Amino acid sequence: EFSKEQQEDFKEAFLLFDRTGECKITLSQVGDVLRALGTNPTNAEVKKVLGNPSNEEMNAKKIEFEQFLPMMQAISNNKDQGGYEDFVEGLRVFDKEGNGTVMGAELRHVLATLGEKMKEEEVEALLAGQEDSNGCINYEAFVKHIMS
Amino acid sequence: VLHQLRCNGVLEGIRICRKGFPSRILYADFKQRYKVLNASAIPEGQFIDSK
Repeated sequence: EFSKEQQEDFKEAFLLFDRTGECKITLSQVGDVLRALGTNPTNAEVKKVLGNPSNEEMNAKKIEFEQFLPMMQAISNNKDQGGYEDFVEGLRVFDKEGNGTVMGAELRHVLATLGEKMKEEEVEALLAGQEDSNGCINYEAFVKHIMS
Repeated sequence: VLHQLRCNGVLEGIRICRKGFPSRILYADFKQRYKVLNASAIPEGQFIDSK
């Protein structure tokens, strides 16, 4: 069960997202309500037990606040989300030369071409400019920036 | 090629090494290539020695 403090924090996030004044969040937004509470759910997590519709699809369903409360508790708060240790050894698959450096093109390609594919718009928005000559991107610095 | 492999004993040598343990991998190689499998088991950078 959640604390009164957790319920109020989840509510404070909720009261922004129902912005029409309905007391109800549109179902599409629920994964980004979870992201707004600092959990990092996959779109595969989002479409299953969190009950989200298609990606970027509005209108199909809406969620009351009390309905949202088990949808925080039993979902991303009931699983592994990954740590630093995951990302470092997943990135080391693409560390050809062992120096902590990956090409910016290769790192953009992993984000855009693999997994739950990122838009180029998303990839530029998360890029902190850390590209040298052909010294390329320090991937540990990238992980620490994205997990802060 | 199959008839030659039967008659020259290469197919015997493969059934022989399957009785034993044929694949032999260094402790360093096993850790360095395959860490990606088991982040839950393989902890922190204090886990040296590699055995």
